[PDB]
Amino acid sequence: ATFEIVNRCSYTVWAAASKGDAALDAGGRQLNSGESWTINVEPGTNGGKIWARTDCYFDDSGSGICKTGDCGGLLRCKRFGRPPTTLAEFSLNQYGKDYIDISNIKGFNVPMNFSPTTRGCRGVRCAADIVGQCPAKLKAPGGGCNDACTVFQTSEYCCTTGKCGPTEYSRFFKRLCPDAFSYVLDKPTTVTCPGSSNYRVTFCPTA
Repeated sequence: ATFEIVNRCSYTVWAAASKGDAALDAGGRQLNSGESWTINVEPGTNGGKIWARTDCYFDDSGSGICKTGDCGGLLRCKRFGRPPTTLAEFSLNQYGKDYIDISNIKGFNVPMNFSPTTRGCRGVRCAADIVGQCPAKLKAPGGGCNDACTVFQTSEYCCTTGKCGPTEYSRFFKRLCPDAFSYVLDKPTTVTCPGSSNYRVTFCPTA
């Protein structure tokens, strides 16, 4: 499956793609304002994620750090990134269908649109100014808006017992972005697409 990653932000971002225990395609790459990077993800990929990283510095070997979404200090991500990270999430070819969503469960750093480039389903988007409107206690000094689990580490925010409800903090993310997961047990906003669909992830979609 092809995923065209486009940076419409006025600032540079370092795209990342991983399934948690391995990179997807090259795993990561710099995207200056306006640049597009197309990656290929193997059919059947389960639990894949794509996100943007901001304010990164990498040496010649591809090692360094980013203020948001850092994945073990590597340019080419092999693991998931450090919150806050707005997440484009997908599981492909799961019993004949593709499943996609956007999640704020791990916080929000950059606005995003995640849409199919093929027929059969609709896209999802979270492009509100969550960082600007972020509740004081969730603001990340390093940049972005942290999710409450990251900040407070409680069973309720992290849904560790599998029994949690919405919270004042999750409701904030849900208010700004109704179409993205605001907490673990949020009413699903996952979209079902035809198996083997192709997609486009656009950072800063409304610009």
